[PDB]
Amino acid sequence: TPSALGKLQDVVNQNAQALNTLVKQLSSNFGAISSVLNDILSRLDKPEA
Amino acid sequence: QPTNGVGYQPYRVVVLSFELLHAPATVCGPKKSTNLVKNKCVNFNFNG
Repeated sequence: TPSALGKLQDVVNQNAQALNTLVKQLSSNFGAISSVLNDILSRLDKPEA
Repeated sequence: QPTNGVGYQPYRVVVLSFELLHAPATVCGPKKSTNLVKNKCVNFNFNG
């Protein structure tokens, strides 16, 4: 059965999926024009940027 | 009129639009090239 060793598997996907939802949260725009550094560097001059 | 003044003065230009960093890099504005050094911190440049 896979029902045993459930909570150690659960804390492995809690740690791994928490790290991975930290990594995909860098695709989130946060009210800017983009989440990308390079778009914000290239599209704007520095006092507007 | 030829004597239009402030608030009635006319405009003559061909108006256009462009949307940028949403396009393939067919023809883009230049910078000075170097060689392909590996295992060293360099500058990569492709569409700014």
